Amino acid sequence: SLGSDADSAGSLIQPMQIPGIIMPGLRRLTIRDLLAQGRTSSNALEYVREEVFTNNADVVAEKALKPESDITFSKQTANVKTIAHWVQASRQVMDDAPMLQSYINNRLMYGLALKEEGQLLNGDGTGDNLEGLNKVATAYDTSLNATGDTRADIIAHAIYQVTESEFSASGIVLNPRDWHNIALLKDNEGRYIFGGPQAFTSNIMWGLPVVPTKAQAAGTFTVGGFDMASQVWDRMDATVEVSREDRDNFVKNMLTILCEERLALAHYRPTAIIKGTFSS
Amino acid sequence: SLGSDADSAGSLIQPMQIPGIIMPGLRRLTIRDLLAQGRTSSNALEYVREEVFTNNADVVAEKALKPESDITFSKQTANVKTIAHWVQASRQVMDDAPMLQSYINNRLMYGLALKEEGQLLNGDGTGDNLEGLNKVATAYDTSLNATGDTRADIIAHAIYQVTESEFSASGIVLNPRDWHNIALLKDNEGRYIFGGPQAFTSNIMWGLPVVPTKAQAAGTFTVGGFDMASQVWDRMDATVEVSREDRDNFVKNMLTILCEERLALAHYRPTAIIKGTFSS
Amino acid sequence: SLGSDADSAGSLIQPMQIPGIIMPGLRRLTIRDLLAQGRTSSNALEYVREEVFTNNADVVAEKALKPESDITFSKQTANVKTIAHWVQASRQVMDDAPMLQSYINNRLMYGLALKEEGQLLNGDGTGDNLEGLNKVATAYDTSLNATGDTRADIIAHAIYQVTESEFSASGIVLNPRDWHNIALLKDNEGRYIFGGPQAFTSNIMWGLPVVPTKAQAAGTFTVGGFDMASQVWDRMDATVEVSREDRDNFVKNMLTILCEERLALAHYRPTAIIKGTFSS
Amino acid sequence: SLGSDADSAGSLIQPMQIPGIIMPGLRRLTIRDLLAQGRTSSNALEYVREEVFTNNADVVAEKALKPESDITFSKQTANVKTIAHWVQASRQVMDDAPMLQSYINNRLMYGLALKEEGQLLNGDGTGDNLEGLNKVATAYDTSLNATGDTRADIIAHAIYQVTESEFSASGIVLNPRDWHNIALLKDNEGRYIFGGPQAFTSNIMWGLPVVPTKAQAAGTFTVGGFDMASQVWDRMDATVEVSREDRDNFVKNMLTILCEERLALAHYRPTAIIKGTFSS
Amino acid sequence: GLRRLTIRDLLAQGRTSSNALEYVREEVFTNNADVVAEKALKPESDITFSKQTANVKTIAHWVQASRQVMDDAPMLQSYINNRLMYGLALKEEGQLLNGDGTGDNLEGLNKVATAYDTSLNATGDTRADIIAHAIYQVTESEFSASGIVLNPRDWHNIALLKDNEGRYIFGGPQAFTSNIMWGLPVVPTKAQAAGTFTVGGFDMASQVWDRMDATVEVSREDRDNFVKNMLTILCEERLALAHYRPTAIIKGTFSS
Amino acid sequence: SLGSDADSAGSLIQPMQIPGIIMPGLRRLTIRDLLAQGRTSSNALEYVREEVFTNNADVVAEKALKPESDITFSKQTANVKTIAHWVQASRQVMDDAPMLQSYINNRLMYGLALKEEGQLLNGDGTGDNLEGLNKVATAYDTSLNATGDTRADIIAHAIYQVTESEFSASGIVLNPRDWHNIALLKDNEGRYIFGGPQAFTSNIMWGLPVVPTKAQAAGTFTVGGFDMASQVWDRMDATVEVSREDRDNFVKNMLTILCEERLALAHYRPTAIIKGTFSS
Amino acid sequence: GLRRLTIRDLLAQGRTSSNALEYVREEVFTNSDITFSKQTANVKTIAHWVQASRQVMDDAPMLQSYINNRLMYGLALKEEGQLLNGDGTGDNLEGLNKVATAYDTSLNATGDTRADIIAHAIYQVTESEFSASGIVLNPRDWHNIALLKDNEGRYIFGGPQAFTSNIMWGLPVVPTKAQAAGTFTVGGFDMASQVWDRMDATVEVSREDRDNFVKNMLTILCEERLALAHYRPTAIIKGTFSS
Repeated sequence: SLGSDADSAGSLIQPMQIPGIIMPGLRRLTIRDLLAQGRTSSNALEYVREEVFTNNADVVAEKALKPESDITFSKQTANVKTIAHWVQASRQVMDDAPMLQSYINNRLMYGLALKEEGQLLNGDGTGDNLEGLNKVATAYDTSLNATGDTRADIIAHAIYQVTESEFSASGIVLNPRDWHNIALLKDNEGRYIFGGPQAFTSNIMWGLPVVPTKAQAAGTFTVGGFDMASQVWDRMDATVEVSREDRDNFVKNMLTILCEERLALAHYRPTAIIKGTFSS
Repeated sequence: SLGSDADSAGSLIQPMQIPGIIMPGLRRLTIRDLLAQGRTSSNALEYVREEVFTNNADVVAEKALKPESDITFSKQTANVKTIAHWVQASRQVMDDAPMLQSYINNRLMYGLALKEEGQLLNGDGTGDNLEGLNKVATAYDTSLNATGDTRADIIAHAIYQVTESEFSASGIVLNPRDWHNIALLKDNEGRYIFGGPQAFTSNIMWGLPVVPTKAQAAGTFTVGGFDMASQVWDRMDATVEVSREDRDNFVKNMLTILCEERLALAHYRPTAIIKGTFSS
Repeated sequence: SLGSDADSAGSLIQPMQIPGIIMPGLRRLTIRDLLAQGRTSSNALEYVREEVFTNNADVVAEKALKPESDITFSKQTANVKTIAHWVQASRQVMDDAPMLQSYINNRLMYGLALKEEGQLLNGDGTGDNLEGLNKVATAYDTSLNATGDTRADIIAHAIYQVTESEFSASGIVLNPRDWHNIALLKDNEGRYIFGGPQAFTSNIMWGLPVVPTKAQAAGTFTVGGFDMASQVWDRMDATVEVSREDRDNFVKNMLTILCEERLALAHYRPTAIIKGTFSS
Repeated sequence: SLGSDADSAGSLIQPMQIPGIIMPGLRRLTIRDLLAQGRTSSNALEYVREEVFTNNADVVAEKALKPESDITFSKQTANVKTIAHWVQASRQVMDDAPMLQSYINNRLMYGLALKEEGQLLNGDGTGDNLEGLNKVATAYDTSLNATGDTRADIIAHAIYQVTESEFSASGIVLNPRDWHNIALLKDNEGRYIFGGPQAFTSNIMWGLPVVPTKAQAAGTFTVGGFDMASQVWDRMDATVEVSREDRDNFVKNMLTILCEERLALAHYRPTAIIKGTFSS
Repeated sequence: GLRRLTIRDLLAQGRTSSNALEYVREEVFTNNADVVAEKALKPESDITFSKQTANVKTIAHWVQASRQVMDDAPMLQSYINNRLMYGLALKEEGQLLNGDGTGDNLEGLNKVATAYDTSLNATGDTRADIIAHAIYQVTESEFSASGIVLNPRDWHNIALLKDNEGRYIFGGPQAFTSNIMWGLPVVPTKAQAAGTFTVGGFDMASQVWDRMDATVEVSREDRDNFVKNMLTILCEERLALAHYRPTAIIKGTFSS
Repeated sequence: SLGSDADSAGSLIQPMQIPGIIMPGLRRLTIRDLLAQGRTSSNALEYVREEVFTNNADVVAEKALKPESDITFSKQTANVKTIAHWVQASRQVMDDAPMLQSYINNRLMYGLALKEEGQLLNGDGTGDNLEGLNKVATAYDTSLNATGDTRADIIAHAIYQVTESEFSASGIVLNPRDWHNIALLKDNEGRYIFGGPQAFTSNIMWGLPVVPTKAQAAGTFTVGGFDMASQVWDRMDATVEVSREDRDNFVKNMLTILCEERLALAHYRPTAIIKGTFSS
Repeated sequence: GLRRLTIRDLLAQGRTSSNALEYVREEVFTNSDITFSKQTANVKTIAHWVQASRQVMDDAPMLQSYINNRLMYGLALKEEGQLLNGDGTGDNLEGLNKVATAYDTSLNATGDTRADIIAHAIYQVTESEFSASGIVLNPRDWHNIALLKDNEGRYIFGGPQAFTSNIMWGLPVVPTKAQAAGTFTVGGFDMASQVWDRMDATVEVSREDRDNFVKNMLTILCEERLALAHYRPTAIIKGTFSS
């Protein structure tokens, strides 16, 4: 018996190589594209906004004292932060596998862009963390909730609250799961609100485009006129550098790869952004 | 450690200046544009309307004396009122900030026109306050309210009460807060009345354009044929003047900025306007 | 102080006169248009109708006396009544105010034509008054009312009662308020029977044109085939002539304006008209 | 004093004559239009109609005896009955009123065809009366009624019972009032089953033409294949003859007008006609 | 046009000229195709066949009436004829649908048809809901259903189904409902017993073979006849029902 | 008696032969077409996929140590299995029935391909069996189930779970039995969400094509982006060879027919496939 | 060609082309108020089959036509029965004896003969505003009548010397066996009640029949269908010959 087992003639057949590497789910970036992309060259930004406009204009009787109106201002600061991470690899591995170099680069950019988007949306606003949209966003009005309101009614309300600043909304940010449980809403009769089982509804709600991102926490929603309520300032575009002489890399026969970026998030009109919690 | 800290070498870096002052939300003016416009150059206005038309036109018997009809007239007057306000600023701020005056000018106009619109609607009528639409408007008929009516029905009822003057309506004034809860109405099944979540309904109701304005008090509505019920008469347009010698301004090294305007609201047909209140 | 007050220099500024007199609401005249229009040069009208048709036609046995049928007739008369009214005015007022002349004319004509419509619909028939559509109209058959009928069903029933005399109905006449409450009917769900809030329903129901007129008493409705049931006969069109020699007039420098008209309403088929009362 | 009343010169005014006469509601003739029409020339008509078809057709074994099946029909006879009536009028009237006769003719023909339609539908069958559709008609199957059926369901049921004889139903005969109370049916939610308030529905039910004649008694209904099952035989068409020599007419200046007609109703397939009563 | 949707039309119509018909169908396909270990013995598959026969049966009936009525009344002559055809064709279905299969009776559909799945019945189903289930059971043979057979009585109450709202399911009173269900034609036959229903892919699962068309003949001189001055009318027909796919037909009971 | 049975002249008439054979129900092959059909020429396959991407990208303080990120890989193998079966028939049968040869071929193919599909879906994975989709697929997230969900709701949930891998779904796989009970879903009123007893609904759900095959187990269901999550590699196409000299087939006048095939199933992204159970 | 008058000849002969007929009779008359009735005359068939053998029929052409004539006569004798004593029920014709008015016994004179009774009946014919036509008797009865003598010996009817054919009181006599033994009938058949012939007496044959084909026998049949109508039931009188 001359089989193709290991302990036989099987050591003659070489398994076919599948050209290429299998990359996991490539998340579609959104948050960054929702804002204005301007670039700077300094470590901070200073914009000026009208604080308190005490308008006392009124009807004045003939030959009488007219009303006095006062205005207030403020200098708002927006610091630039830095995001980055490095990978220490074997100088040997890099030579034995050429395509690895180009791969690591494309993978470090995505890896960075993720925690970038994660900042733009949920920036703690503390020490180094950026002042993310959700930290700035004016809290949702708990009074807009009426008897028997669907989860969809809430977002509808949110959209209005944006108008309380005389500004049109741009889009809606929801966690994919929440968006899901919403499209599957039914009426007291049993029917489907968005679309019959015959076809999955498009990503639109109340005329406004919907943006489902895993970056958005579960049970948290954000609505506003992002297209011009805040803008991102690029001090330095994300780039990848490599050093052979870094530390003891020359001695351990290693290679250090770096991928960094410098961002600065400015929040012009916080009244045009709303964050809330899906009470359920 | 030569960092960018405040106590270190972080003094050479100057934050990038972002040009332009950030103006808040600009409330879209409407009430002014609704009413017919015309101007005068007098202190007041005098129009005459048919008061009491005693119509006794009846069937007359042959060889008999016919009926006598009478027509009464009245002289109605509409006084011109003045609206204004001033800002006492410092000369220091004025010279050190060039584009400031230019800003205040294009700011006081809005601040004034805001009260202008606020007057035309909720005009007190007492003293120097204008006799706004809500004061003149014939009160809503509580009798029209039937058991099981939504806020949408009430407005529909009002549109009819306007017809009792043989004049068709042309607009519906509502507080954005209320207009919202109306657009988001549901039936027993659960479906939306104005439009499914797929898209937001346009600002129209019963064939008549809806005008949502923050100038309209919450829980108050106004309907009528404004385009032919009342007319605004402008004596003097919004003007801005500055004075260096006003009072002790010369000594205190100050500068006063004034912004005034002269109006006159006439109400030809009060029966063509209605004011109401939602009881809920 | 030199103010615009009365007890001051306010005597030099004369209020601007607004050209034009403000007429009240002019009711859109109908009814007279629903009926056929003919002209006459006599003082009365005589037409003939089949009174009683005694049809005894039946099956006849061989060699037997047959049934004798009989027919009765009648001479129906429609007298010509005169409607008018006059107005006595001072020669001063008429000369000092030129436009007044032509104004009074356009007012008496309306005031006259108003009572004209008022007769055609609710004519007492008492001597001088015309026999209006309602005094003639065949009463609604209460037996048609089923359990749980809406005010809309009632009209539908009425329309049929006309067919019960082999005659097609022309239109429906109701008080504006009633027509309103009708158009705003809802089902056990909430949907609008005639039209969702999007737009107001057209003045049409059950294929027949609806005619809302303040001339129609509240709670009263009149359905029928007016186009081929009744006819209006004009002896003399509405004319307006003035004279200042009428009695005292010349010696008191007065002016008497007259506005007369001669009519005659004929009711050919009273069975084709229906009047009734809604259940409160 | 010179009026238009009797006392004065009112004698000079002669009322305007209205050319023409007013005929009452001319009922639209049907029923006989639903049946097959044929001409004859006999005093009666001996025919036959399949009563019982004993079908014994079955699978036959080879060299075996075939099944004997017979068709038993009864020999029914359709007698020729005569319908008519006459009018004894004054000769003075006939000469003074020219077109009077022409009227009476077209008037008696109507009265005749009217009581004719009354026979074809509800013919007693006793003596001189014909065997009307409702007499011959096979009773409705009460077992077809189910829990919670509407009047509309019943007719639908009947239509099926017509198929028991295997013959497509020609139409549905109902009393105008019943047909009415049917068109105005609503579902358990409110919506209109037929046309809605917007427009009246056509006289069609279950694809079959509906015939609403006052000839049909209230609460009674008839469904079947009229255009196939039964046939009308015209011995003598409806004609009108006049004679002033009849009896003692010549001696009293009288004119006797006769309107006669000879008929004969046959029923080929009685199983194809259903009659019933609406239980309320 | 009273096409009661002839039950025959639902089946393939072919002509023959012999005593009977013989077709071959695959009985048992023993499929053992499976994964095979290297250098090992493979699975042996097998196939079974059968020579299924469909006999040609004869259907007919006769009547005897006086000649003085036939040759004397011509339009009646053809009447009796056209009635015997209807009478025969009516019993024709009677076999095609409920054939005993024994003796001379044809092997009817219901006899062959695979039983209905009593488990498919869910809590709170309509009558039409069940028929829908049947349409699926037909798919257990990889064949699109072709038609639905029902008793006029049952079918009647079917088209009159209503929702908890009030409206009709098959059609608002404005117009009559056409004989169709889930896109499948429906045949109302008195031949189909009440409470019984038949569904399947008739279009290509069973075929009817006509040996002799329904013909009517008369005999002036048959036995007695000549003496009794009578006449014997005969309406015969020769059929043969073949059943290719039995799994493609369903029979059940409206448990309600 | 001269009949046509055995004991008579029935042997003279030969039964009519029906052309060819009647093949049973041929199941529709689907699964194989849902995947990528690749070609090979080896014994096995080696593809590399990124395992654990330890992304530690974060916001770094000035002049501070950066976050170290790491990446992990793996070499996944896909073995080539062999599927086949043979059938030895009598030499006689083959020569006496020419149509048989080509028939057996067509049957062995359908028989093989049938067990092929039976592997691709529910491949055990152990021994020589392939690693079928179901044994690879990620289990359905029970958490996604909300109170009051239909079977159709669950499938909708699965479609989302696919997106949780940043990949769009391709189709739905269900046992016709379960799929059936789904198309027959009704609302609280009783209407069919898909059909409505007029026409059978198409095999499409939520915009995605539905695939009902007996290959899928009862109660089990699979959803994912098949046309990209996996790939089938063919080493040897389905071929049928005939041997007459196989062992003692020469001496027994036999003939063996073989039908072999070589496959290899690869599972690139298991996260893009879901499997579950309908608890009910 | 039997030289004898037929009851068929007595009545008026006409043709028809219908299933039945709608004619009108005459009941009573109180001489006023006359009575009439719209009656029906059904066209019923009559005939009698005769079967022999083809071995004889094919071996004699002269005998062929012979039987045809022997049956035509055999038919008339049966046809005569349907006309006279016709039951008028199932497949029987509206008979004469059934429709005929009974004899008036109050017309018999004590001392007359058997023939005198016949003369009395001829008179009752006039009592209907009609003229008499003929007499129908039983051969045996009619025989005894022709052979009558008085108390002395002389012939009542008349000697063979100046004898002729079948007449009595100047009227045709039809001696039929269909007439019961001791019964008679008189009427104005010539213009009273007549017969309408739908189909004349035709003859057809068939080798295939009840047996025939297997027995080699052949069946012969003379089918004839007609209708008998009675216009004046008063113009006919049937009576019982009392003896």
